[PDB]
Amino acid sequence: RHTFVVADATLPDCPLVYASEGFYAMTGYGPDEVLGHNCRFLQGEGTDPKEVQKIRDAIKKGEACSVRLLNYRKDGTPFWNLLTVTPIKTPDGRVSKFVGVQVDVTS
Ligand SMILES: *[C@@]12=NC3=[C]C([C])=C([C])[C]=C3N([C][C]([O])[C]([O])[C]([O])[C]OP([O])([O])=O)C1=NC(=O)[N]C2=O
Repeated sequence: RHTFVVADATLPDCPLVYASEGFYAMTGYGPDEVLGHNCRFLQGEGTDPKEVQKIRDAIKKGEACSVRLLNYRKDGTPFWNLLTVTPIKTPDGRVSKFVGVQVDVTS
């Protein structure tokens, strides 16, 4: 199982512009509270700041990244998210969108 989202790299904070049907179902949020916002709303006090830093750098460098984060649902309950980010580039070498595949690997 996996979910899928899209971020807009032309905007400075990479706001999500499209989320799959499982993303809203897995996390507990709805489009009205997801679109236009950075994905970071899923994090909490248990999220490893070293792992978050890896995604922050790969987004600035415009390269791919894969991390294991402790994300939280809308009801505060935790789940473990195997996140993979991939830069989508235009022909001129510039990054237009970031794409994310989230897998709930809490087992
Ligand atoms: C999040 N998924 C997700 C999907 C995409 C396509 C991108 C680009 C990022 C994420 N994040 C990370 C978040 O947007 C942000 O980049 C990081 O928090 C690091 O930057 P900051 O400014 O916060 O230091 C995802 N983060 C999650 O926790 N869960 C995901 O599903």
